[PDB]
Amino acid sequence: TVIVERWWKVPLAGEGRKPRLHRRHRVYKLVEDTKHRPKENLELILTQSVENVGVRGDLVSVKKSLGRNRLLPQGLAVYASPENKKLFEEEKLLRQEGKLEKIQTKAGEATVKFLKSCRLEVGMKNNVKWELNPEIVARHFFKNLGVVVAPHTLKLPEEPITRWGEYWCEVTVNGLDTVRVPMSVVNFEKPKTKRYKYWLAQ
Amino acid sequence: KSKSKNILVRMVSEAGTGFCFNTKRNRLREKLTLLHYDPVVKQRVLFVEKKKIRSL
Amino acid sequence: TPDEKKDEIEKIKAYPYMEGEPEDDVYLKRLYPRQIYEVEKAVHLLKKFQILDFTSPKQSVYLDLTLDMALGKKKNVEPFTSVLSLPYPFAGHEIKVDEERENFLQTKIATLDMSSDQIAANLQAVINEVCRHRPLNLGPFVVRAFLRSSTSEGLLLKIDPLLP
Amino acid sequence: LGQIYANNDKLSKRLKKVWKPQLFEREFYSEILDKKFTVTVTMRTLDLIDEAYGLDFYILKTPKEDLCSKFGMDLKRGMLLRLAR
RNA sequence: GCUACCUAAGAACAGCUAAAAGAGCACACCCGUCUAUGUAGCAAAAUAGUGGGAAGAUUUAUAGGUAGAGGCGACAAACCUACCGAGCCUGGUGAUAGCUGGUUGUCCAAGAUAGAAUCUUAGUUCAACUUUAAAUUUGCCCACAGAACCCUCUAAAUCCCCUU
RNA sequence: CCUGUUUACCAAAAACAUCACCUCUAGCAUCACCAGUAUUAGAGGCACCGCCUGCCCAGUGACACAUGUUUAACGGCCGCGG
RNA sequence: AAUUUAUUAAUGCAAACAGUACCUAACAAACCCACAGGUCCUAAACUACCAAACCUGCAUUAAAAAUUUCGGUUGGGGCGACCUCGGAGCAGAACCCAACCUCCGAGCAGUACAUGCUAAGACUUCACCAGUCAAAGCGAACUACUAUACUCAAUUGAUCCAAU
RNA sequence: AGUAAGGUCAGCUAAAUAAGCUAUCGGGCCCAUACCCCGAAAAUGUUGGUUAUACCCUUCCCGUACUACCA
Ligand SMILES: [K+]
Ligand SMILES: [K+]
Ligand SMILES: [K+]
Ligand SMILES: [K+]
Ligand SMILES: [K+]
Ligand SMILES: [K+]
Ligand SMILES: [Mg+2]
Ligand SMILES: [Mg+2]
Ligand SMILES: [Mg+2]
Ligand SMILES: [Mg+2]
Ligand SMILES: [Mg+2]
Ligand SMILES: [Mg+2]
Ligand SMILES: [Mg+2]
Ligand SMILES: [Mg+2]
Ligand SMILES: [Mg+2]
Ligand SMILES: [Mg+2]
Ligand SMILES: [Mg+2]
Ligand SMILES: [Mg+2]
Ligand SMILES: [Mg+2]
Ligand SMILES: [Mg+2]
Ligand SMILES: [Mg+2]
Ligand SMILES: [Mg+2]
Ligand SMILES: [Mg+2]
Ligand SMILES: [Mg+2]
Ligand SMILES: [Mg+2]
Ligand SMILES: [Mg+2]
Ligand SMILES: [Mg+2]
Ligand SMILES: [Mg+2]
Ligand SMILES: [Mg+2]
Ligand SMILES: [Mg+2]
Ligand SMILES: [Mg+2]
Ligand SMILES: [Mg+2]
Ligand SMILES: [Mg+2]
Ligand SMILES: [Mg+2]
Ligand SMILES: [Mg+2]
Ligand SMILES: [Mg+2]
Ligand SMILES: [Mg+2]
Ligand SMILES: [Mg+2]
Ligand SMILES: [Mg+2]
Ligand SMILES: [Mg+2]
Ligand SMILES: [Mg+2]
Ligand SMILES: [Mg+2]
Ligand SMILES: [Mg+2]
Ligand SMILES: [Mg+2]
Ligand SMILES: [Mg+2]
Ligand SMILES: [Mg+2]
Ligand SMILES: [Mg+2]
Ligand SMILES: [Mg+2]
Repeated sequence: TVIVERWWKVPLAGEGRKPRLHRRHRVYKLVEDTKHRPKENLELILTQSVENVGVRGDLVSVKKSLGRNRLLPQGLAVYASPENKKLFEEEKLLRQEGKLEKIQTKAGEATVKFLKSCRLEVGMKNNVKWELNPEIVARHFFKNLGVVVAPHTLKLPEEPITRWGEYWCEVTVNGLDTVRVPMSVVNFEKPKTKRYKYWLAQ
Repeated sequence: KSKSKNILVRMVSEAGTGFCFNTKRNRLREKLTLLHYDPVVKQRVLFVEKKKIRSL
Repeated sequence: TPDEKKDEIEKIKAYPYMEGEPEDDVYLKRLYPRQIYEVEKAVHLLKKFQILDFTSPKQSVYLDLTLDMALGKKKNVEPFTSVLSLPYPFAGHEIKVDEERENFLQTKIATLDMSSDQIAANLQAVINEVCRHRPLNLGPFVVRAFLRSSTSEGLLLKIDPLLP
Repeated sequence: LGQIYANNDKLSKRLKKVWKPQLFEREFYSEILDKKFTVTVTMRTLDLIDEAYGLDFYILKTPKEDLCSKFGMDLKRGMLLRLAR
């Protein structure tokens, strides 16, 4: 929106009288064009689960381009009106009372999606005898896969591992979604050595 | 116009009264420190050159 | 003030960080900012990673400090090397400077088997030692701290209380 | 439709200047009419609809002097007729 | 509806030479070189004679197109309804003009005036002069005394000035 | 050069146009150019033909970018003493 | 020539619009391990590229234009010269007095830092604007200082406006 | 008739510590000349004024340059 103001002062017209406009009052100076203002986010309430925005019932502030073109037209989100806000607020209150969420927070859904398609390389050093426990396994998630996993959430196959091979790890997110990820026990290599041998050569 | 030998400078009182007067000095000499009468204190006090006004 | 150097210092200050573990028990490191701050917990965690990633008990903890060794005035300061012996030297040590002058320094602090209190005391001496080049209060000198062992990743130490 | 001074100086020439809104083509769905319309709108129209929480609210809430569109008033009559009947 | 150029579809060009022709001679036809006449004329561009072209970039009838901040132009600043350095009509418009012309009954009276500023010396504004009314008091003419040294004209005079 | 054209109403000419020659721009379609396609089309100079069109890119302009290029573009093409 | 980019075109940013890429350089000196490799002497932290044109806004460079003007004096105008200020002659003695008349100069410099403030009465470049001289008084200086509105001829520029 | 501008080694240019080049003189080179090599010498048009001078101003003189138009 183009906003302009008159160079010349318009004489007062009084109560119930239209102002008298001379031809010099047509002279305008640009005050501000609103298209150059910084863009503001749009407040919406999600109805479905989005890959990165969030899940149903979450107040998300997204770009106006994203909300007006993708979320609103496809029904993924609705306006955060006071009526809509109260509805979803009551919805989550009933879900808490009924213990029927099983939907995960904004971060939890992304973790599950990553954990569905991933493989962990548990580098174990050959020289020193090693026994795999959920505390050790969760360490490799932070290093290799970059996932912070609570030690208690991990469920090892309960068979002690002292030899290199293939196993499975069960990962549970928020006590709701249980993900069984592949496990590959390979001889440990230093990351500076490993990156030189494979990434640099190929 | 190309010639330039003197400049016009402002002398400000050292008494802190804010009284100032303009004087003419040679461009190639050091800043002036003159004993000039200050109306606010009603006695002669030291004045120190602060800023050049123009070129004479 | 070079544009590239000032922007990088602006960007590192703008890196998000959070206190404490998130509500989710299992979460990606990409989804949440850094969480581990305490030096005492960092030393314990570095020893913990030694047990989990089976390695030698004694490890050189090469602390990396993202020190703002510039932007005192419009003219940035120049690198030097202030040598001060630590209260608990590992078995005067020079404070090296980056070849690329990217304002990060790699200096060994203490062995892994050393007690956390001794390691923390050594860290405090280094903080005063590195700031000795430009002890002026006009501009900040420390931005981020990353305490890493030889076989572990760094942790964003909460160095702000330890700055004075 | 107005006049401007060159370099914003009143001692310079007085030139003719016309400011035109940036027009965009957008598709809007009306819940009451159960139909989608391809309507030429500006960025301001999107903000007003967003502040009204929907096209249907925006058409009904906006007065005639603020809509500034015969099509907008025609949309209002269609929605009002369905609600009335 | 003139003219400039263009569009659609028409028309005209005898005879002779050569027979090939933006070829020659030469009617119709087109043009207007030279001279005389004419100059309120027959004519707001003509008449008479003499000339240029006359199968071609020709001439020409009809309808249409390009419109003035423009058109069109084998550039002559051509031509665009007799007057085009850019039409015409209406309106703004009772344009403006320091410039020119004009400015209507009777009678009497006073009345000719250093300069300064000015894109100003064809004009204005302020002084000066002139006019009217009013206030109250000296105005003019002038006796001595008095008003410069430097310097070649040792000028005619002036200023001041009571008396009258 | 020629035929031709021009100031209807004081100039018909050596002026303009012209075949020829040369420079510049453009790789392309459904209203001009054109229902065309670089042996083309448009913007210009000069003026058939014949012999020729010499030297100059510092400045100006245009073009091209790393220097630069171009005069059939605007234009220019020397002194003093013996 | 001054003023302007309204217009057109090109470019840049913003607006609007698609999303897509994913950051690696050890090396055991000692030791361990049948390998493959490990331990010790760093394994941190931390991202990137392209959204087509169209439209709109704001800039920039061009093109093509628009608006307006083209000073005076002057032995006619043009050309040349001149345009403000001061001294001298013309103008011999109060003042004043011209010529594109005869001559010489000025657009500063130097010394002070009370060249502080204030105030009778006057002069005045023929108006105005502007300019000039001043007793007393206040405050200083001063009982050596031709000391009290510097020396000097001109030695310069109104209003609006801008800087503070 | 007006106006502009220039006057510098013998010559021609540059700089105003008035230099370089050629010319000039002396020597060497060469049977000889020239080239060459070494070394020397050589000037502000003039008038006066510019603190004092020079590059400046100005007097005068030679040469140069442009303009001299409209009815
Ligand atoms: K007739
Ligand atoms: K017609
Ligand atoms: K006049
Ligand atoms: K003829
Ligand atoms: K060139
Ligand atoms: K005369
Ligand atoms: Mg009223
Ligand atoms: Mg009105
Ligand atoms: Mg035809
Ligand atoms: Mg015939
Ligand atoms: Mg013929
Ligand atoms: Mg006819
Ligand atoms: Mg004809
Ligand atoms: Mg014939
Ligand atoms: Mg018409
Ligand atoms: Mg014709
Ligand atoms: Mg002509
Ligand atoms: Mg002519
Ligand atoms: Mg007519
Ligand atoms: Mg009149
Ligand atoms: Mg007039
Ligand atoms: Mg009388
Ligand atoms: Mg004036
Ligand atoms: Mg007069
Ligand atoms: Mg008298
Ligand atoms: Mg008397
Ligand atoms: Mg013919
Ligand atoms: Mg004629
Ligand atoms: Mg004709
Ligand atoms: Mg004729
Ligand atoms: Mg010709
Ligand atoms: Mg061609
Ligand atoms: Mg010609
Ligand atoms: Mg030829
Ligand atoms: Mg040639
Ligand atoms: Mg060149
Ligand atoms: Mg304009
Ligand atoms: Mg644009
Ligand atoms: Mg106007
Ligand atoms: Mg003027
Ligand atoms: Mg004139
Ligand atoms: Mg005149
Ligand atoms: Mg004359
Ligand atoms: Mg002249
Ligand atoms: Mg006298
Ligand atoms: Mg007199
Ligand atoms: Mg007077
Ligand atoms: Mg006194």
